[PDB]
Amino acid sequence: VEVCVKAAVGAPDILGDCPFSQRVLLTLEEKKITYEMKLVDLSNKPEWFLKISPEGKVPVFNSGDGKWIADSDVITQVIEEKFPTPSLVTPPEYASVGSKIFPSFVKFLKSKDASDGSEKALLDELQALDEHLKAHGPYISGENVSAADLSLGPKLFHLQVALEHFKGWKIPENLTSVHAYTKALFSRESFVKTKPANQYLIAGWAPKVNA
Repeated sequence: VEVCVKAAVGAPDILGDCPFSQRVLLTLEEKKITYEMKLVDLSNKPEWFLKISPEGKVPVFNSGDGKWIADSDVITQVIEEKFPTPSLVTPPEYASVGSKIFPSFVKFLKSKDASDGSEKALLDELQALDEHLKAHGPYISGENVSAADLSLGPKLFHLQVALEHFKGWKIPENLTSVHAYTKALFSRESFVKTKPANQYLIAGWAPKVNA
């Protein structure tokens, strides 16, 4: 088992901040699968990587056969089929939970005009996630962590770190179910082992925020 993930911006021999690559890693960590992690510097991609990912995209996964798979959605489904135990299956009904939070965070983060509706749109998506988590918590599905949490968790981590750093913005205390969820998700062994260091997540966003 092998996976190519994004290396840290300015530190090519260190794990980077790709939220989709972290979703793959969280899945491998929760399922206790032995895997080789291959770090890819996206600013200076090597030859071995360009051969297996010609579009130059990460994550890219290998199950055992030399067949490299792209798209973290296909990758996590491939892992679930080949390694069904322990279960990470999220019921299809809760698949879309918190999906609009990440692009709304990115839109608000990149915003330089406070008079636009980017702060409100993001608050609405977070209010809707708190509603789901109050009715179906602590996680997206039951009391147990599932696939959808490993997709959303990293996206929420970027939201937390980047919005605190660049705008001094935090998720309101009003959303208790969201806070309980991030506190539980981020403190999990798998998350502690695969999260980028604050420094590297900021170095990842900095040129995008300033552009």
